[PDB]
Amino acid sequence: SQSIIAYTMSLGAENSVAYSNNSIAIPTNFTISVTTEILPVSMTKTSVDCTMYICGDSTECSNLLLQYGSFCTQLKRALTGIAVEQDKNTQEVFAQVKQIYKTPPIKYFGGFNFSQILPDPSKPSKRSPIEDLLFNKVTLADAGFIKQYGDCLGDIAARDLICAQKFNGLTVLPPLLTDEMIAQYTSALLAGTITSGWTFGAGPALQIPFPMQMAYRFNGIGVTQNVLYENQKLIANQFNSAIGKIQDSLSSTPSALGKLQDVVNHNAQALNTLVKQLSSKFGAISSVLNDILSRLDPPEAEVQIDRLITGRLQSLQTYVTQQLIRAAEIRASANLAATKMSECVLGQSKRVDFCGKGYHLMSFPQSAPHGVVFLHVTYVPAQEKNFTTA
Amino acid sequence: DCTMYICGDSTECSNLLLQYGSFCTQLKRALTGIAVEQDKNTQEVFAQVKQIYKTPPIKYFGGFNFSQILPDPSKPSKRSPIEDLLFNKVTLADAGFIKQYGDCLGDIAARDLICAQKFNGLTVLPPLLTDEMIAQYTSALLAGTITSGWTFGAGPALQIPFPMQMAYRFNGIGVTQNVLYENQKLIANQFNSAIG
Amino acid sequence: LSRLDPPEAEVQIDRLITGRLQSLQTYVTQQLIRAAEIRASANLAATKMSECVLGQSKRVDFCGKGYHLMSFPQSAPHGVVFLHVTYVPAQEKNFTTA
Amino acid sequence: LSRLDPPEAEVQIDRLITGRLQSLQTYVTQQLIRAAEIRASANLAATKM
Amino acid sequence: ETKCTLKSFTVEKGIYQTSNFRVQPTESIVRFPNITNLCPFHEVFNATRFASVYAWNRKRISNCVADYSVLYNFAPFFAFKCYGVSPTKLNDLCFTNVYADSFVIRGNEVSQIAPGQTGNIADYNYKLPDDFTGCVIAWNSNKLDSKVSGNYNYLYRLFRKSKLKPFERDISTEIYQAGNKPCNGVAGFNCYFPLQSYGFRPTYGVGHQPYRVVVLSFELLHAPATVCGPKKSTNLVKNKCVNFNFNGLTGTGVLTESNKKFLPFQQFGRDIADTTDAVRDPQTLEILDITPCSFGGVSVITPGTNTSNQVAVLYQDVNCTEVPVAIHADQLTPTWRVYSTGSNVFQTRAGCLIGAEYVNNSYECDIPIGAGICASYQTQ
Amino acid sequence: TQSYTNSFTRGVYYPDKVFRSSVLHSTQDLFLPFFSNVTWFHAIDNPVLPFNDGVYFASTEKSNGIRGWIFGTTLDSKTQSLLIVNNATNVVIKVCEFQFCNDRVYSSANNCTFEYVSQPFLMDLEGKQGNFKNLREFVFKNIDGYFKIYSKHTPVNLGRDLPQGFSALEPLVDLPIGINITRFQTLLALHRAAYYVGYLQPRTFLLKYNENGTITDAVDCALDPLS
Ligand SMILES: *[C@@H]1O[C@H](CO)[C@@H](O[C@@H]2O[C@H](CO)[C@@H](O)[C@H](O)[C@H]2NC(C)=O)[C@H](O)[C@H]1NC(C)=O
Ligand SMILES: *[C@@H]1O[C@H](CO)[C@@H](O[C@@H]2O[C@H](CO)[C@@H](O)[C@H](O)[C@H]2NC(C)=O)[C@H](O)[C@H]1NC(C)=O
Ligand SMILES: *[C@@H]1O[C@H](CO)[C@@H](O[C@@H]2O[C@H](CO)[C@@H](O)[C@H](O)[C@H]2NC(C)=O)[C@H](O)[C@H]1NC(C)=O
Ligand SMILES: *[C@@H]1O[C@H](CO)[C@@H](O)[C@H](O)[C@H]1NC(C)=O
Ligand SMILES: *[C@@H]1O[C@H](CO)[C@@H](O)[C@H](O)[C@H]1NC(C)=O
Ligand SMILES: *[C@@H]1O[C@H](CO)[C@@H](O)[C@H](O)[C@H]1NC(C)=O
Ligand SMILES: *[C@@H]1O[C@H](CO)[C@@H](O)[C@H](O)[C@H]1NC(C)=O
Ligand SMILES: *[C@@H]1O[C@H](CO)[C@@H](O)[C@H](O)[C@H]1NC(C)=O
Ligand SMILES: *[C@@H]1O[C@H](CO)[C@@H](O)[C@H](O)[C@H]1NC(C)=O
Ligand SMILES: *[C@@H]1O[C@H](CO)[C@@H](O)[C@H](O)[C@H]1NC(C)=O
Ligand SMILES: *[C@@H]1O[C@H](CO)[C@@H](O)[C@H](O)[C@H]1NC(C)=O
Ligand SMILES: *[C@@H]1O[C@H](CO)[C@@H](O)[C@H](O)[C@H]1NC(C)=O
Ligand SMILES: *[C@@H]1O[C@H](CO)[C@@H](O)[C@H](O)[C@H]1NC(C)=O
Ligand SMILES: *[C@@H]1O[C@H](CO)[C@@H](O)[C@H](O)[C@H]1NC(C)=O
Ligand SMILES: *[C@@H]1O[C@H](CO)[C@@H](O)[C@H](O)[C@H]1NC(C)=O
Ligand SMILES: *[C@@H]1O[C@H](CO)[C@@H](O)[C@H](O)[C@H]1NC(C)=O
Repeated sequence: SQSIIAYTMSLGAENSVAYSNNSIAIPTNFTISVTTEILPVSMTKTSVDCTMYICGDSTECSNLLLQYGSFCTQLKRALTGIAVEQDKNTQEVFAQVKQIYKTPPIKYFGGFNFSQILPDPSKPSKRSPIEDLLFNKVTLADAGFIKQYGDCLGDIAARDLICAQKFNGLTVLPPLLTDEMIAQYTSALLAGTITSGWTFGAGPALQIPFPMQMAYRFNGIGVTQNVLYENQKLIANQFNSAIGKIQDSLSSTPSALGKLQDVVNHNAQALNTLVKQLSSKFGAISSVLNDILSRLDPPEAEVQIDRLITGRLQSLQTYVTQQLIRAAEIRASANLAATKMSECVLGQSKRVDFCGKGYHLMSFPQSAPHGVVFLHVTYVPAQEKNFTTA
Repeated sequence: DCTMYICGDSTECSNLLLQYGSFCTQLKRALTGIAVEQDKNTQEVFAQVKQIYKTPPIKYFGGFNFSQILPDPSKPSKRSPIEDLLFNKVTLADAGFIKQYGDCLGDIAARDLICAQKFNGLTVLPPLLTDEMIAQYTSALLAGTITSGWTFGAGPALQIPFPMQMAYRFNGIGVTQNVLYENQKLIANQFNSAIG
Repeated sequence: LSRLDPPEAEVQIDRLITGRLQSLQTYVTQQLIRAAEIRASANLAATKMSECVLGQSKRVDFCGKGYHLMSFPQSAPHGVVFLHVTYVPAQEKNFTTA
Repeated sequence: LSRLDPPEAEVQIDRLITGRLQSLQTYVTQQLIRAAEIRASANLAATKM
Repeated sequence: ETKCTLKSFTVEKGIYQTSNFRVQPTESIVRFPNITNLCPFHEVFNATRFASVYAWNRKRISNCVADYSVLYNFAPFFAFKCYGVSPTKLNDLCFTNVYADSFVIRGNEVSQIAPGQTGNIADYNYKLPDDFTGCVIAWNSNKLDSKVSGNYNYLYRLFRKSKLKPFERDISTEIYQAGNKPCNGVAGFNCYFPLQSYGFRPTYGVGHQPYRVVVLSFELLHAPATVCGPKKSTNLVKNKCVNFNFNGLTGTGVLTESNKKFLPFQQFGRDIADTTDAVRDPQTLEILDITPCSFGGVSVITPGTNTSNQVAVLYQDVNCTEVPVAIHADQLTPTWRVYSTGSNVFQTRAGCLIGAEYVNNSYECDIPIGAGICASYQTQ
Repeated sequence: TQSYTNSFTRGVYYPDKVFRSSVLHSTQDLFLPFFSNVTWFHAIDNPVLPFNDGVYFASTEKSNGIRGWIFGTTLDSKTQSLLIVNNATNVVIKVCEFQFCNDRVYSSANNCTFEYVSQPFLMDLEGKQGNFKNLREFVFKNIDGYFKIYSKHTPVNLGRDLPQGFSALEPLVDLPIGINITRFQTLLALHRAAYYVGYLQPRTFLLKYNENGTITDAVDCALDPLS
């Protein structure tokens, strides 16, 4: 009853419009919709040691390696530049506000319920309910700030890949901004947009009641403000439902954060291949430096050691080149997120399809491991009726 | 293909090549990633509409003549007159979806570069979207902007006569709409010449 | 070349050649990557000149901080400098609203 | 292969292998760079559309 | 060291990665099996009846202490031509088994005893595998293996249907069938005896005189060792960084007891690096784990060199509250010993800092150390 | 008589003598293909089966019926031949030029200077009952001289056609006969469901190692597109 079938893909549904000389369709209702957008911002910082990777605890191999000039100062410089760029990437996205704002003790904003996005005091980390599912659905291989050394010897069982990488000179560095003061930046950004509108992104922050700010936001898309006040309560409900079902659609889906996991997977796979490449002969007697040294006299062991050196240098240069290309891609994707934060969050955007689908009203930021998540609140038309026009 | 490119139909060279580790799984992975990215590039540009729209049977839009851009039913490929002069002025070396193998042996004359590449392990893959359903996407995009304005990019499509849409477009740049209606015919001519 | 006969100087010369070719390929590759980065940064400057200078920009934080009014271009060695003139609010007072 | 015995044909075959591997790696690297450029130019077209 | 790494006499403000620190070994140990016999080479080289090439003689060598330097006075050989192992480095290895093959040939055929050869000896008489690991020893014997009337006591195979496989013997006296008529032992026209006599005379010039050949084949693989060179065995030390020479396998590290389950035919252990992980002691038969020496990265934090000469040192990702790597004399590679600064040691999530005191105020970040920690040059 | 049966996943041995744990090592060597045809014989004569690329031998005997095996070419007094005749307590592996027996398993020795003796290969146990029909598996190969033998006794089997599951083989001895082997034969006595034969082929396997250093599973790489 089950089989494999082949077909021709369909472009989509079919629809036809009723264009006529004097006929216009006008909507009579509306919907408030909340979508989500996920953007990578940074990648993992790594460092490599040539002497330990190429010539493990050997003096003859080191003396031979000194004869190749500066083919290892260059790799170190490239990796350091990549690491510093990664540190600078997260400063532009999040550090957009000079000050730190706080929410009032009493939280009543005309009916709108911001419980799912405001920080939770009960949790020790002071993170939103929505930014706890984002932090549990992405699993980092190495955080970096672990000081793991001291237990690789006592693993007893098959040592994990991390110890194998560490013993060969490949290490991972911790980010400068801990993922506890990034959440403080997000809280400051989000607490100054629901108590002051967009005024805090230009000059001093000026307070304003939330319903009047919403009236301004409607007026900015071509609908008069009296529409909001006469339909305030209803609109609030349509917002509260919209948030209520964005958590569930993330909590039960298999993998929605597929953009923020591919980075981790790629970096881990690259390091694993770099480690596995050590057990290759490259056309020599053996792949172990302490074996060809103990079976041949010094004059003719130099040829084999040279083969190993010239294989491993290329094996490492390929890695650094691919890292440079990936870093450039991540930098572009982080510049996009910085622009999106400046335009969608600290203001209202008139560009089509930039800040979500529909007519843009608001946006809220959240932080995820190595990335950012935008909640775009937009206005969609509804039930439409035919009319005759002149 | 590494094995055919480096060590042509040889076993000793293959046995030697096995000693270099994984220097060919990596190249294959890189090329596959590039190919998948190329397939994803054309989906973002064109697949912007969920549905497929169609033009009305009677084509009178207040004087504006869209003949040079709407699809041509007479042509088998259903392509615009302008989208043909662009498909004839660019000549692809290898389309990919040709299944060329079978005639490289019978070329008799000097074999073309394609056979020389093919015999050495370099191949070209065909795109997922044929250049016959891309034109359908373009037709859907273009047929929903002259019968509904910009409304179909936000929510449901809402029809509106073309002159009123043009009046809205003028009003959006700081010129009152009464300028259009009092100079409608003239404007239409200036459009028809501009396409012509 | 002056210490070995031609048959066995070729090995040493081949070593030198195969070292220097790699030494030069690394340079050209890094140059290509840097050139791509500079091209992106130049496209941004072209857009900024078209939008800030030849018009008024409504995008937030694009053409300087505040409410954009004007922009003036200047040329520097291998680069451009923008002077953004913006309008910032000032002394504010409380009021009761309905 | 048909002019030398197996022990000393391995050196020549190794030379050929190590030349062709580099000849192919250069190609894949340039392809990656060009693909990144095309991706940027396609993102621009998506925004423009 | 910072001024040395980047070639200048002046250093700008920042943090620089200089080098790594390692812990040096303090002792060396050697462990070889418990054997004392002296297995005979004098019964191979010193003989009278060296066998024919087509039926070559093979002898197997077992538990003994081999010494490949007392066999230089057994034959006028000028030198050993060796393929897998250098002849000099033969007294420091342990092999599972050794095989000695002896025969006698002509001079100009001596070049045929080598991997990947072809001829009348490497095809139908004696073949060596392409991956041979061992040595050959050939020397002239014209004084003994020659006669005025000829020496018709050595024979060699001349005709065979197919080439031999390596290390294969083919003693058989059949009648070759080279032609059409299936001869039944007549050995007449187009049917020859496969073995040819190999007569020798003292008058023949070099290259036509007998040469006595003996080849030694070793087994340099992973298995219990049986034939070893004459090196003494020291004691065993654990939980201390040392140099080890376990049965010809040399290295450095820390040796500790093991929980692994080596089977009786197992002898070594490996992780996914093609490097050894656990070793079985030759005289104790207990499993030992090998762990690399303590190492780490060192960074130097300095203000501008035109402001002050003071620095701070960051040890990257170490527990210096427990691993301060304080040494005496020669036990560690960076030899400056910046330690003993009093209450000026800090433990950061990115490692630990020596030479800077932690204040409990907050300032703008000047020099990024990491994990939300910065450092700066300030007044008191 | 004789018939054909399926081998399922059966006949995997340890490629080398290195301890490994929690890995997915892949080895190319002589192995018995998965889901192949093994010839099951009966006894109540004793055909001289061909030998090539090694042989996998399986038997399910009550106590003992099989003494040993004979190797060589033409099995006569003109070429050298092996003898692995077993004993109550020993093994008489030797290489010689035996002449015949046509039923001691030889008449005379012509040019014979090789012998070897060690512990017996066959080991059996019973839980005070003969229902513990232990299945004995052996693998023989002749790569570059150096006769390799692997073996394993699995007493957990009950036996109807062939066990279903997975198991491994451990080496016994390596020894330099240095002869040409083409034919094969079995030696078995009389009395007062077993003897399955299969052939090995050069194949690539991917083996999965346990946390205790044992081999738990293996996948062939020339059987299916999925494999
Ligand atoms: C516009 O749409 C909303 C939502 O669909 C309508 O509100 C619903 O009204 C019905 C009947 O009054 C109730 O049963 C639903 O519970 C309402 N939904 C919500 C979310 O409160 C609203 O009536 C529509 N407006 C018009 C003019 O039809
Ligand atoms: C704002 O939203 C929160 C979250 O949905 C509401 O809190 C929930 O209220 C329901 C109904 O009483 C309870 O069943 C849930 O257990 C509550 N969850 C949490 C996390 O408190 C809250 O009632 C809403 N209104 C406010 C805060 O005024
Ligand atoms: C719309 O434009 C088309 C294309 O220019 C016009 O069709 C042409 O009309 C001229 C004048 O009669 C002919 O000489 C051409 O041969 C026509 N070309 C084609 C391709 O049909 C058309 O008349 C214009 N007006 C409409 C369609 O109402
Ligand atoms: C619209 O008006 C034009 C011009 O009179 C006419 O040709 C066309 O048929 C009209 N449309 C419909 C649907 O009748
Ligand atoms: C580092 O030292 C602290 C303090 O003793 C200890 O709690 C922690 O477990 C240590 N970490 C490691 C990896 O040894
Ligand atoms: C408007 O009229 C057209 C033609 O009669 C019809 O197809 C369309 O459904 C109508 N619109 C609505 C909202 O009913
Ligand atoms: C492929 O087969 C079809 C059907 O016979 C034939 O028309 C076509 O010419 C073939 N193509 C090639 C390249 O041989
Ligand atoms: C407005 O009133 C609040 C509360 O009394 C006060 O904190 C704030 O400073 C006032 N604003 C100004 C500009 O004085
Ligand atoms: C073997 O050694 C003995 C004693 O040293 C000596 O008399 C004899 O000549 C030697 N044999 C040969 C063939 O050198
Ligand atoms: C073994 O004997 C067979 C049969 O005569 C023959 O085909 C084969 O070549 C022989 N093997 C060797 C290595 O000579
Ligand atoms: C080594 O052999 C000698 C002689 O039999 C014995 O006395 C000694 O105990 C042995 N040592 C070890 C460690 O087996
Ligand atoms: C100073 O910092 C220490 C560090 O934990 C803290 O215990 C102490 O309370 C702080 N004192 C003041 C006055 O800030
Ligand atoms: C075994 O041989 C029979 C023929 O007797 C054949 O039908 C069957 O397919 C073979 N088994 C396999 C697995 O190929
Ligand atoms: C079998 O073993 C016994 C004792 O081990 C011995 O006396 C007897 O000779 C052996 N027989 C054979 C045929 O090996
Ligand atoms: C085998 O032994 C017989 C008996 O003396 C002898 O004639 C023959 O030469 C021997 N053959 C070999 C190869 O030793
Ligand atoms: C390994 O052996 C231990 C006995 O110490 C046992 O508990 C464990 O289950 C074994 N591992 C597996 C995978 O069965």
